[PDB]
Amino acid sequence: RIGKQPITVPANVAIAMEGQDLKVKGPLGELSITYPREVLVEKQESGFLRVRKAVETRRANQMHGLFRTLTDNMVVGVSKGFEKKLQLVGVGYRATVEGKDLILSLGFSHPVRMAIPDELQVKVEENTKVTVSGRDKSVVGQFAATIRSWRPPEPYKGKGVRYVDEVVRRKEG
RNA sequence: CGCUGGGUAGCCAAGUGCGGAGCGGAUAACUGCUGAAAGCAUCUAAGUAGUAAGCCCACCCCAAGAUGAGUGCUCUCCUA
Repeated sequence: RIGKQPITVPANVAIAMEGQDLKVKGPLGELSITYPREVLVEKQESGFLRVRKAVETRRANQMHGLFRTLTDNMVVGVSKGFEKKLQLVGVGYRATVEGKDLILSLGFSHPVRMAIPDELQVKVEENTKVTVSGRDKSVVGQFAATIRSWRPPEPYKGKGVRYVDEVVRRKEG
């Protein structure tokens, strides 16, 4: 299952294990997550962490696999980083950068002046598609959903803000 | 007011001014972000984001008999 899998820690990724807390030190940030009340972690003198249950119960079997893949997202998050590939479908849906902010002409009256945070490096390499880059997957997903929460792709319109190779329902009439 | 014609100050509107503000807080329905119990998944079981004329606060007034009777400033207790 999920919970029995060694944490693949790559090179130049320092593991810091503290009292009820994980402090990872990757080259692209230091993510910090408090341990659950029923999960105690063990290490075998290398780049392989193993979270372990502390009590025979159901909730430790919830946060065992949950906390397992969350620490996987910690180590892979601070080592390589996660990127989302949004795409503005259609004509006039242009997206560009204002230094600290990001502006989205989406067919409204005024283009949306949505502020990117400091932890995410976004890039517009072509005027439609926007690569939201970041360390942690949850912030990339929340801000990518926040940009997505203005114009979802309508089926008859066939034209909105969708991310790459995700199947979208379309209709003929 | 004998019946009429006008009218100051009052009162009144039909007249004249003003109000109904909030990237303030938490939510209901819903859309989600990572995401496990069934190595696939799923808005949730951990955490968390947008958001209702609805709830609360802010808004105007009364208001410590709020007996839980508040707080601050100031005055006065003399003669045998």
